[PDB]
Amino acid sequence: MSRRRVVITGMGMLSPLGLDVPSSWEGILAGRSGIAPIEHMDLSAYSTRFGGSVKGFNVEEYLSAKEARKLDLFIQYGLAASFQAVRDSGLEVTDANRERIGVSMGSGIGGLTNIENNCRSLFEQGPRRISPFFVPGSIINMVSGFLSIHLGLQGPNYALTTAQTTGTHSIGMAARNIAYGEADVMVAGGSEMAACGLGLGGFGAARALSTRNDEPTRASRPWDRDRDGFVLSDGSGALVLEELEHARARGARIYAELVGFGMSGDAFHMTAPPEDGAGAARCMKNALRDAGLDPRQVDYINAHGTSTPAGDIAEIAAVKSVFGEHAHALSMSSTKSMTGHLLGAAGAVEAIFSVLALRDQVAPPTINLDNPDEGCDLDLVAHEAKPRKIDVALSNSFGFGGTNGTLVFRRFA
Amino acid sequence: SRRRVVITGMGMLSPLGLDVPSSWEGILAGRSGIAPIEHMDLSAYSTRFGGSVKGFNVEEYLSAKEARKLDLFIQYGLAASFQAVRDSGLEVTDANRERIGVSMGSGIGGLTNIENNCRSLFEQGPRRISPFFVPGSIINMVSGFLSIHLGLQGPNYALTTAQTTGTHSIGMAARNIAYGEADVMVAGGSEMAACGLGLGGFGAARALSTRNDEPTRASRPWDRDRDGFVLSDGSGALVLEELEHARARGARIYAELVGFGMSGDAFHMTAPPEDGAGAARCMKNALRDAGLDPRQVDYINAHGTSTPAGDIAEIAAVKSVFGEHAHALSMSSTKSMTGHLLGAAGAVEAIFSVLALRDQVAPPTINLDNPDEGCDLDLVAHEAKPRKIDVALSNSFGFGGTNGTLVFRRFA
Ligand SMILES: COc1ccc(C(=O)O)cc1NC(C)=O
Ligand SMILES: COc1ccc(C(=O)O)cc1NC(C)=O
Repeated sequence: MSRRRVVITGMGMLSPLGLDVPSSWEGILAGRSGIAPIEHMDLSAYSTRFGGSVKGFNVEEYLSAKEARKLDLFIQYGLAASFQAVRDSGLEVTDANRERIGVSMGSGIGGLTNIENNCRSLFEQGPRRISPFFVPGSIINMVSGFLSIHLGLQGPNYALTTAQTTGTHSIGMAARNIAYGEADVMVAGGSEMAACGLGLGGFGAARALSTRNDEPTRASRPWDRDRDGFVLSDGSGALVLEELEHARARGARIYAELVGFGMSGDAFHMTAPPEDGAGAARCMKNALRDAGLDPRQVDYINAHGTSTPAGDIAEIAAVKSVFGEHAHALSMSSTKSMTGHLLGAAGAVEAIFSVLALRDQVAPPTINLDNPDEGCDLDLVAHEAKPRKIDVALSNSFGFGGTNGTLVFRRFA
Repeated sequence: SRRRVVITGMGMLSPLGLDVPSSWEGILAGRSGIAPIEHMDLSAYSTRFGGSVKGFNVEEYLSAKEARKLDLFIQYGLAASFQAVRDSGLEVTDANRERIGVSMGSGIGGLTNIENNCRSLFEQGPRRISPFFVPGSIINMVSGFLSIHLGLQGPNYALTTAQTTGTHSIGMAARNIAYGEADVMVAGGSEMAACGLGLGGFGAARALSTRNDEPTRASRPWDRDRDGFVLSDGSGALVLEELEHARARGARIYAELVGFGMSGDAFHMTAPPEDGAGAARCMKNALRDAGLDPRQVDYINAHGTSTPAGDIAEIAAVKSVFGEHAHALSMSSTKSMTGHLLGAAGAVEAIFSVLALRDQVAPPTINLDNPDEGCDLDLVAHEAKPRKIDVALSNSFGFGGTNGTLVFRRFA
């Protein structure tokens, strides 16, 4: 069948700013920080002792305590966001459509907490103390697996793992499944909970994390002169993607249309982008061509914008290269300024922020942008939300391995 | 409407060999790759054997320094990928590098590296975690390192669908090409889950054969004495290529990838429905995708893991999809010889399905001494069977009820 149009009919989230989308979005537009000293473990030996935790999450709003005890937090978070998105869509799963509804919920590293805890059991006690649920409760594809089991989804069932690009790729490839007729509805996005010893210690050993322990809410400062690495955050984003005529037929509320998806590889370096952002540029131009757009139609870019020295300026270079003089008319912000870096879920929550930027015609701020670095001379929406016309919003993710993804969303009549 | 996709190169590490021809020579000889695990102390574990990759030399592929940055599963995935590209004869240029991508996945990923780094963390604190822990353990680093090494700028991703990973990776890469998003993709999977956590975790679930006294007899798909799967290591990669692109450069074509199916069971986390309803839907989706009648299938490479419920559910599914024809096709499980490579099982079994087409021979199901009740199909017991094969199907099923089927055809 011919390439079908794809719209967003349902969204769900857990973030450091809230336990759902409206709470998170209120935080985003008020310039609130989700970052705080981490409370759930003793980090005295760590060079980074803060991050974006999901605060007051109650898994018993979604699942029995008995089922939840078997699941890594990243699965709990992905199911919470997925259940919220499906309820938000209004979609009724039936025998007539269950084969046409799939799931692609990814993660950058999955059940690292559970693996850490089972490793402790293995090393201190022995293999007879490993949980029987260790494998199905830890491996990445089990957000998609448990969601299909709980809702009866018999469509394509899979998981992407493209590091910090996961959520963006998960949504774009799910959109491709619908576009090509493999599904009519997909639940897509990502979830992450890497806030354990191995996560904080592992990113710390790479010197990838901000060490601004004295001022955690000021640590995430994309494009600021004094940025010193990303802020590790937890949570999940899920969207219901639906073929347009399917959405119209059932009277679905449509938030936006997903018109463009771009992928590329930097083919440069395992953990750094090229300074010129050539890979980001190729990815954005792929996405824009896919969407059949004039680059001047882009009003808002939700940047990857992780608050790394090399990453932030490569993304400015890429936006300058793709958009030329128009780079000075669009608004570009990093919501990671507020949320920190949700890794495999970053692209999922940022896709939702991009859709809400279209719904509410507002560019979220880049908070903490006190001293824009050399060359950082675009409208980066410093400090405060900017009400403006937004017809087309782009969301960028880049990942270790030089894997790049871009989603293009537009207002739907 | 869509472009045709062919296989122009293959690469493999398995418990039967360090490349495709050595592995395939074992497959057709009925050789087992299973033995007691040597690389760790398994005294406290209920399973002490599995399929190790024997004699792998990463320095054929990477510098020692680069290899020290990567988990074994990434090393294995890169080995198979570099073999597959070399086997294809593909030349990457400035003219085509944005049209060549990679989808290499893993089921469990960097469990060995996570174990080693956790040992350091618990014994000495976080100052002893490797700087390369994150980039050297994450599942997308096969695709990432491969794209950096060869200058591939096309679609760069990784799938992770547990034991379905290799099958899904290959199919979704085939879709990328079919629909014009790439002209060449390197696809498949890798796995090295023989650490404490892999044998311990699958063992805690009572998923593994505990036949420690006879490791080469443990993997016995459809046999009445089967008692769970055998955990194996390795990798498979295929070069998938748009047909016009392959012809233009005079590529050697092994087979055409004509059909890909996916389905969810939506049933249970670790058990299929008894009637294999999800496997049936998946195989039908694959045959509808290919425009084939079930009667055109000659060979099925089963998922066939040697579990009680899983092996029977796959027989039920084949009987439902193929009706009378179920008794005319040949179906075997190469896991009888290789064990279960988890995320790489679908990748190596795709390659074995492609070679069944090249060589007109159904690989055996070894150890099938006493077929269980209802296991009355042609399961190619004990010995390789020369036979006509125009169409071969390869099934994978995974935790979460995630299913994949690939359909390959002789290319004329
Ligand atoms: C390819 O490079 C990267 C990809 C992703 C991230 C991230 O934190 O999301 C960071 C990097 N690297 C730098 C130095 O920013
Ligand atoms: C949906 O259930 C499964 C999926 C995959 C496997 C496997 O070993 O690859 C095993 C099972 N389950 C049983 C008991 O065979």
